Amino acid sequence: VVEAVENAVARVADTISSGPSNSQAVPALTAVETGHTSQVTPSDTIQTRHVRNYHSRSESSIENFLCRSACVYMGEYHTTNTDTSKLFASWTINARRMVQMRRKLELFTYVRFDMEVTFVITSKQDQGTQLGQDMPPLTHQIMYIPPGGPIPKSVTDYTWQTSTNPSIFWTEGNAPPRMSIPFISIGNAYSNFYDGWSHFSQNGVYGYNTLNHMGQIYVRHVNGSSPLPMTSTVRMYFKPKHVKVWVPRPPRLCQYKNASTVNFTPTNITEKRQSINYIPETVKP
Amino acid sequence: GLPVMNTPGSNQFLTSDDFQSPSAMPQFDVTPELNIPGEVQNLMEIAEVDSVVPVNNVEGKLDTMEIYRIPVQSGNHQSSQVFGFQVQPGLDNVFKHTLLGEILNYYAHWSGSIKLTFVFCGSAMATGKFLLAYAPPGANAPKSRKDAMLGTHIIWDVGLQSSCVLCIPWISQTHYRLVQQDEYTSAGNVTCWYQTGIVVPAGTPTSCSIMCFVSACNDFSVRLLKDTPFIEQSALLQ
Amino acid sequence: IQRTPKIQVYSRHPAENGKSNFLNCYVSGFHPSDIEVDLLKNGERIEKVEHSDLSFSKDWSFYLLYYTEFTPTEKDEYACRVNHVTLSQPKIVKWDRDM
Amino acid sequence: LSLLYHLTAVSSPAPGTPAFWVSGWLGPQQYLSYNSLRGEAEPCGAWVWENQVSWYWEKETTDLRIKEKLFLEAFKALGGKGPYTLQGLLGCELGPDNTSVPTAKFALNGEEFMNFDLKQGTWGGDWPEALAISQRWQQQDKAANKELTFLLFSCPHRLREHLERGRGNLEWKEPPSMRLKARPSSPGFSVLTCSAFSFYPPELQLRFLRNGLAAGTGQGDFGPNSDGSFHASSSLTVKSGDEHHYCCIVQHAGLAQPLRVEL
Amino acid sequence: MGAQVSTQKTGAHIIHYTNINYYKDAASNSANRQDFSQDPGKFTEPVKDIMVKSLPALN
Amino acid sequence: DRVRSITLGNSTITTQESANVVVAYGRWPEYLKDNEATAEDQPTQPDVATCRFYTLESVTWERDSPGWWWKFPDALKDMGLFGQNMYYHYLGRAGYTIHVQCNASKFHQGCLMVVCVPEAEMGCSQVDGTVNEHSLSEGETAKKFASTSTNGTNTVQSIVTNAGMGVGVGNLTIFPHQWINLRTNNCATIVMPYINNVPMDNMFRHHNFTLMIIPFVPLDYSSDSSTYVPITVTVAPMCAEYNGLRLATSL
Repeated sequence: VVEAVENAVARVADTISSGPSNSQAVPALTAVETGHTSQVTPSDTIQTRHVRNYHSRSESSIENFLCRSACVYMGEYHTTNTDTSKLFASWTINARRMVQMRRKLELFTYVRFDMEVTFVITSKQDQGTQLGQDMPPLTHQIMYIPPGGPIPKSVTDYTWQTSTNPSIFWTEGNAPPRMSIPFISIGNAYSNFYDGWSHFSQNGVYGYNTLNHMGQIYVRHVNGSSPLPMTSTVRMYFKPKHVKVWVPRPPRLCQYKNASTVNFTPTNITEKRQSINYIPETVKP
Repeated sequence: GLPVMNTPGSNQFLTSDDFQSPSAMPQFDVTPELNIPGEVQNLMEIAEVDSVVPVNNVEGKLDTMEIYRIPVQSGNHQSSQVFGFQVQPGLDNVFKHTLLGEILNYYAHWSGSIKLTFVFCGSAMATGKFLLAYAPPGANAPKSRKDAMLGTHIIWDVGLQSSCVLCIPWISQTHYRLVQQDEYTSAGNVTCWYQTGIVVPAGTPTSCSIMCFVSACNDFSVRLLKDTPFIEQSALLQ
Repeated sequence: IQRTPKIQVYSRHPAENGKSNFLNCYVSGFHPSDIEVDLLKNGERIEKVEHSDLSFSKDWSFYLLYYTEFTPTEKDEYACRVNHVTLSQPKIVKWDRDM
Repeated sequence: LSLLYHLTAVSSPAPGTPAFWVSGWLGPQQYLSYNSLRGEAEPCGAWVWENQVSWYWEKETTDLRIKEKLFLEAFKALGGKGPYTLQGLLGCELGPDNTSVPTAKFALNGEEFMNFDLKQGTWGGDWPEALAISQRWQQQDKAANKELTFLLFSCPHRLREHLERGRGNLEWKEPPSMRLKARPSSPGFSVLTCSAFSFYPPELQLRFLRNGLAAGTGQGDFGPNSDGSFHASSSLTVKSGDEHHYCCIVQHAGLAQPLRVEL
Repeated sequence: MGAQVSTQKTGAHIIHYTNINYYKDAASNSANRQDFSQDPGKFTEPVKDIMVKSLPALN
Repeated sequence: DRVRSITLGNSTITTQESANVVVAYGRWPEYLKDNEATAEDQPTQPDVATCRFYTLESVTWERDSPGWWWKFPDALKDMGLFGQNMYYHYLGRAGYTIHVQCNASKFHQGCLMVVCVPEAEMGCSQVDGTVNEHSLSEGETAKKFASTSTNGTNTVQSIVTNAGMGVGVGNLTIFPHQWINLRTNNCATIVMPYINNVPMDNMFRHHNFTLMIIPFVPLDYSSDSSTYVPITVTVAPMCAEYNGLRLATSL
């Protein structure tokens, strides 16, 4: 069996031809007080010809605008050290530490999508007093812990059994690992903005951190090796799909300051010119 | 088993691909869907909404509301120009931080017509007429009302309806233009002149203001995604 | 949310006249972070005085001790004044020769 | 026996006053002193008599700086106006032969409001301030693990290594110096007073005997000196006559005899 | 075999591809990047009374 | 065509200088349906004792006034039975009709923007700090924007060019909005449905939207006109619903 799928091409409006006029119709006069935005085309104010337009608005869909991978975290960890906390990497999942995707997501108040995650891991050898060795390829474990699960205390802890948490084992030299996550939220959509508190007495914590609760990532070396220690770096890449968005907002003008709040330093509206009439001359002899 | 061959491009990570992949939580039950008001389906719906333009962007007025209003007054000021600027919706300081400009700065190309709406904000006893003119590229900006009247213009008469529209039509050699514009893909300029002047009775304030709104028409489109040059960070945790 | 302090005076060595000694003014039971404590010789506010680093107890009660060098004398003995945020009057407790 | 740490941070310090200071007590007495105006820990001088070469006395500074900055940052999570004061009690104590038991609790303006939970390495409590301070503290992306190591693999280790490195400083036990005297009072009575000077261990029992009859405990006051030892002093109001029979009983770890003192 | 055949993105002035789904979860399919529909009047003219573009806005 | 009348409960508003009525996203307030609810008990619907016009207190438009903002709900928590139901329930839901009034003679000039912003999360003046509830709202009394950058303490970054949210104010027309041009109309009307990511929510913990009023062109007159020009706001709930009856909250 095979089914044919028919998808409609959506192209912009054509231009009709128009001649002179002298009448009591007035398309160019209006009143912006009503909140209305004027629906006037060029063929209302000038004489136009007929144009068959073939342009398409397909690259400005939400699916095509948001569906690209972007870095959202970067972390380091060692094979051996005298600290015991630098032996693994750990963090909480959100798209608010790398500003380019934060600004792009925050054009809308509510979003809902499935996610696709890719990792990129690299290693290097710590520069020491003497080199020269032969080392097999390294293996890394990536564990995803849902909210409320037990937390590893070290690299030799029992918790790494991953009896029910989903985990990835990856050895260097192969394709980057990749997996898919569905829409995991207790609400009906994620929220980029929240004007509320956590406690009913109107105090506690304010804003976005009241609603995130989507888990953690832990990353470690599986070998437990390297008489000469190495150090690695992991980078995570999100990509949403099957997206829906609600209630657009104005883009952000000021530079971010931290990942939790929306605090800012006051900035200007735009940059200056010479005067309200200045245009530079470009046709010079 | 089945004989196969690996072609170039294997085991690479291309950021803009789309393949299927294994799910890490099999048989998950998603929350049902709610009909929320205000669903967006295309960014070209946002660019079709007016937004105030900061035309008066001179020194000393970049962080005040004065940046939005164009001054005008009564008396003999016919030799003086009201305002003027270049049509670069994604590169000019005047247009680049509006809704239309912020949407354009995510793309490389654009095409279509534009609308500039003007609203007069004087008292109800003031009268006047203005000339609003657009000049396609190929010459310098006009320096008198006589030169400006030779382009695409409209004469706006202030009355009950407080607003007027100057539609800027698409007149170009190519089908698209660069958002980072140059001599080769210029679009022209816009100027404003007194047509008869402002007349008021006694007992009113002297000066009046005009405001500008910009939006896109129904034949507008963009293409070739890129990154925006406005936001930037120095380290993580920001 | 505040607690009023309580004071007790004593001395490490037995109070033998001529036998010098270390006098102790022990304050406890108050939950601001700061306090004023002085020891005086019949009004002679002691110049040579050193304190201890203020710690707190299991009920988060602040305690401290001012200890100084003196000589028990049937003529002159000592007192201890304490000024606080809770008490409108700086309290003076004079050196008991038996406690 | 237990090793514990008192941490204190004030919101608005006076001129010349530190904004953060820590004390360290192992067993019933102190061995450390530290604040925020100098920036490194000190000894007490009668515990190890060994100036550890930047390896036991700077790990102290190493984590005390971290806790200092956490405490001084905590105040910028509360939106309130009033002056604050944050206190912390940390440490651990020994089991039977192994299996130490830790403790980490915190108080705000004199009210115990949050503590540390080990199975998820998180600070937690009930008040809104508890949640605010906990969120801010754990958003520094490493503090939970650095604290959990301090409660399970550093304090028991230092505790056991102090158990056998200078244990010759744990046998402090010295009989007291007693002052059973009399006090004139309102016509009809007289006040007995019983003292005890410079006894090293804290435990001490005071009770009054009329002739051979128990008379109660009195009001026993207890206060440490500048030496680690302690002073006790109780009082009791009794009759005006028969005062030369009262002979109170006191036993102490330094007293090998139920010392009843004569006037 | 449950294959979907649909047209490709071409221009204007052999043309369709084939797809098969291999996994049980719809969260694992590929992106739905061929759905195009506008609705601008929701944001550009949300007024209760209709305006007709050739009549005066008021009166 | 410029006259208009609105009746709700035992309240009526008339106007003779109306522009139009904005319906936020083309959708009117409605009751929750059976195939989208989650709470299981029977709700209460007072229906004329709550759906009613309440009037806040006025503000004085001067020569140099940056603007004002209110938070909804929590501006209506002391308005009769609507607030009483608010104190005794755990979940509530309602839409709104907002009406702003400001009149002046034909010899004055000015221009105001009236905009309702869903979830207008605001930022403190100290960038590494947090906000209070007192510096966010004041009940029925409005909070005032500032013309320059504020320093203060715990206070919102109140400078008006950024709207306390880190954006450009001239871009606020993406939300439902109207203008009051002192030579065209004297009133503005917005009808706003219930907007959230959950079907119902607690009315004390969460500020649904913010009403901002910002003068783009300042007020001006000359030498005999009235110098006192007030602005007044009037709000009416619509299709209110409550679930989860228990004892009364305190603050």
